[PDB]
Amino acid sequence: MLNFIPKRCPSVSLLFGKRPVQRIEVGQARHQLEIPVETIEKIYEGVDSRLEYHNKDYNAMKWKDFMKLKLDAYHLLEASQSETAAKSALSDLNWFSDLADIYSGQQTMAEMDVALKAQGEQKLSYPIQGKNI
Amino acid sequence: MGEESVYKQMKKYATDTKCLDYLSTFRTEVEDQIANYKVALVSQMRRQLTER
Amino acid sequence: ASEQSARMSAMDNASTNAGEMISSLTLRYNRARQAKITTELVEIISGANAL
Amino acid sequence: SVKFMDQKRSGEETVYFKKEDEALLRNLLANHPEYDPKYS
Amino acid sequence: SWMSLAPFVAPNNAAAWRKLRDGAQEVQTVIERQSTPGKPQQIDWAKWESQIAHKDILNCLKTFYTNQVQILDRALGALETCEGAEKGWALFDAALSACAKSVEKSEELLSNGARALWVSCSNPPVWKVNTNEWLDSDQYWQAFVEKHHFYSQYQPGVVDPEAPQEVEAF
Amino acid sequence: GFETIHENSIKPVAPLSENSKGFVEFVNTQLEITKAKLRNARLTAFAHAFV
Amino acid sequence: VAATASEAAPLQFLAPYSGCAMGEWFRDSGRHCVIIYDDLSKQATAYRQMSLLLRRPPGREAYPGDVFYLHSRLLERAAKMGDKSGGGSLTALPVIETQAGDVSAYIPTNVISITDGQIFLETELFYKGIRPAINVGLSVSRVGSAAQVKAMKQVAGTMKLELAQYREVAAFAQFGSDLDASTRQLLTRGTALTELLKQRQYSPMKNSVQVCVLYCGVKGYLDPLDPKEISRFESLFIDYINANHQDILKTIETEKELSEKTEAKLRAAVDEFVAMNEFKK
Amino acid sequence: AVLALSSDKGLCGGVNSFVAKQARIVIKENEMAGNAVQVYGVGDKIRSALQR
Amino acid sequence: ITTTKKGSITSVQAVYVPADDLTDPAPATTFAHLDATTVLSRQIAELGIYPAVDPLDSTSRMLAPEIVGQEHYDTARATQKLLQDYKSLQDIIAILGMDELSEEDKLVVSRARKIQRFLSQPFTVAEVFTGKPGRFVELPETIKSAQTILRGECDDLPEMAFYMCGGLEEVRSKAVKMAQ
Repeated sequence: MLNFIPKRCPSVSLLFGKRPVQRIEVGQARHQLEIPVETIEKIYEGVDSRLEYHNKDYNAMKWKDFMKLKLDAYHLLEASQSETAAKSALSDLNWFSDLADIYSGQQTMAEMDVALKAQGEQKLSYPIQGKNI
Repeated sequence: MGEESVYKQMKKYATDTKCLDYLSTFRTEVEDQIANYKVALVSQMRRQLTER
Repeated sequence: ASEQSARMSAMDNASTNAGEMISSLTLRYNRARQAKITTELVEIISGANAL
Repeated sequence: SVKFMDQKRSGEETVYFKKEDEALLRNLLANHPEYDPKYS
Repeated sequence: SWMSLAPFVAPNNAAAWRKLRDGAQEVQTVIERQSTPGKPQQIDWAKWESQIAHKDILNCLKTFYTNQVQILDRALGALETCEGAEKGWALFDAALSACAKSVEKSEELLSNGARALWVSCSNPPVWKVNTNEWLDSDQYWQAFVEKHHFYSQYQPGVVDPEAPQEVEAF
Repeated sequence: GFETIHENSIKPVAPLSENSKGFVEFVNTQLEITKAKLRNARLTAFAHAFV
Repeated sequence: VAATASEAAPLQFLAPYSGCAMGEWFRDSGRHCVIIYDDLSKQATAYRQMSLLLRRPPGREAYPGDVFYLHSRLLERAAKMGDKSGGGSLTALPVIETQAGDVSAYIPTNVISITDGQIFLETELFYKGIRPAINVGLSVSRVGSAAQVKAMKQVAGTMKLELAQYREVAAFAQFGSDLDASTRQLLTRGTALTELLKQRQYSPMKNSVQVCVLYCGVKGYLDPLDPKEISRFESLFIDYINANHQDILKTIETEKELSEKTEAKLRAAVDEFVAMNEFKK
Repeated sequence: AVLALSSDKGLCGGVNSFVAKQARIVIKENEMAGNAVQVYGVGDKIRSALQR
Repeated sequence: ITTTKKGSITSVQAVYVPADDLTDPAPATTFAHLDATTVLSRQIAELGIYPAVDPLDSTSRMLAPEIVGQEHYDTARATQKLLQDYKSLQDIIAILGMDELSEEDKLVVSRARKIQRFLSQPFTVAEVFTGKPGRFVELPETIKSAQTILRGECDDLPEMAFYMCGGLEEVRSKAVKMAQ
């Protein structure tokens, strides 16, 4: 991709932010994709307005942000190309132990908040030979 | 080809936000599954006593 | 040529094994025939003597 | 030997005549267009 | 819904998860069982007082029964309306925190991918774009051209002068 | 033929990671503080049936 | 109703009739019932014993001639009554042990000639890995689809056709010959279904779950998958549809059919499951 | 490149067996040193023998 | 003969089979009363295998995974499948030969012959007419050996190296000594 962000002025991009969504066709099959206008507006914080190209209708981003975007694209692409890719982008998960511990803890705390109530044990009546019989 | 690969890999990971509201449901559920666990334990004790 | 020679040899061996199996099955057939005859005849006799 | 030979024969015939029926279904409508309902 | 959290497990975090899962399975195997028949036991002493001749220990046994069932129903209706659990709910909230942070950065990744797709689909055709404008936009391949065509004068005018074919030919 | 709860059927927690220790310990401690107490409230009954 | 070996011959003779008497209460009182006579040949053995000790003359293999009137009396009491007689039923599932697979014998032949179906069981299939070892070629059911749900008809027709083709072709295929793809697909689907119909003992399944599993097997979600993996593909899939898709099962249980909505929902659920999980192919 | 000649009918004894044996020997001998091997064949028997 | 709440009788009955006919009424009736079975055969004894147990006609009620483990259950069922697949080729091997078979079938036949010869044990009481000493064999060693033979970790060895050896270390030592 190029570092050419269209100006959101209506003289260039009519009806940019009139609705809260943008849409695009992707690839040779032209799959549809809808993007929030806020996700798109995030770009115009990195956009640099000194630079204007192609009839002065496209600005350029700062190289840091543009290359971050490129690297994210490249990572997704190479993950698609590789076979040992993670099934999720939700990095190393390490909060299943705490869940197990609190589950066992609540289970035990219920099991032993029961038998405080279910063992009042006022008195008992044991039949004993010679006396109760 | 690049657009298609990125698109499909994002489709692959579109599901990765429901982990939170699955979790969120953990605290809401287990604090009801326990109040509907103590009851069943009581009734277990009753049943065992009666059968004995 | 080697294929055809091996084919002839295999047909020879198969015919020999088939002859052996035919001999064995003939023995078994005669045994089963005698068994059937004896069983049917004992059935008939026991039904004739059970009156 | 009996079920063996019978099933082998059945499978071989099935495959052979499946191929032959595929070929005939390919080459039918050309040589017999009066039957093709595409042209009727 | 939290039962559909399986595929986000990893083999380093597998046995723990399985433990948790089997725990919950145990709980449900209790609960459904001890609420399916309801109350079919409900023994009736009218039968046994008649069918039995002693009627001296049966009475005390029945007394024990009716004395325990009272306290059972008492505890039941009492629980059927803290701090001991917050010390673990804090662990849960920390996990919630870190899970939200992971979801946040993964959403940032996918948002950047969507932004890249939007930029690519909104770009002009690169053969329509002016070459010098492209090179002014791009700061990396600027350095690639200076390296081979400003710092040298005899490098070939190929797209990739650093490639293995070029290196080995040299 | 009486049915009394066997307290030892309760099982304590197995620690997994260090971050849980501040919960697990409070559990297991309180569990002991309930197990022995309950034991007492059992055996006192067992004695006060027999005087 | 236990009429064991120590129990005398007349008790072994009368136990199945006692069971039919106990079932006629359900059959006549508007209720339903099912009765399983286990080791129904011991009844004929006991009747032979009684008649031979009562000096009645035998027939062939020492049995009397009244064996047909012995089993017809017993099995004709199974019936489906009308709406005026309550609407009850008494189903029968007799069991027979053959020797060396000889079903040309006298007792198997008699009982086969007076029944509305057959469920043959073989040791070759029992040791090959097919458990239950039901040979679906010889096994039949004259009632058939009338005793079968529409949702299960839709899948079982295709399954029977595919298994017929596989049984036809596999014997020739096993010689290592090279076949086209339309036949390789037949072999693959037949192997998939044969590995699907295996089951653990005392591990039955609901009808909706059977429908879902056979849908996964028939629409081609097991052809590329490895055979040995199916034994867990089943189990996991079951747990999945018992966890997150109870509504599909309730809908199939109630409507007893597969509308296009349930079709699409089941396809989506299978796709989600295959996405969430990974197997050797 | 290993060209293995074989037949298409069966009952040919074990000539195609010996052919495939020699071919396996050659392939396992030449693949150790690192020679990339390709396989041409004549007949279905060699294919059925060396497919797996 | 039955275990009760007082004690227990384990029972081991030897049942003759006249004229090698298992369809006789006496053994047919006796089959219904047994909890475990072991059917010996003359065709396997003529091969010199002892005990001449037919593992397909043999059966039991204590083979389910709820009694023995799942590794034991799976090994037993895999061995039974292998031996049945080998039995299914006896006719075509007798008529045509092993050369007609494919390679999977040849591997099956090899492993089936190997596990047949491995399921043979010299007893101690046979030392008077066999000479070779007795070999007690534990269950996990048998299970490991069967698993390895089914996997393919013993295809390199010969066929006569499994005859009357007990475990696998003896089989490998005999293969070593036969290499000379």
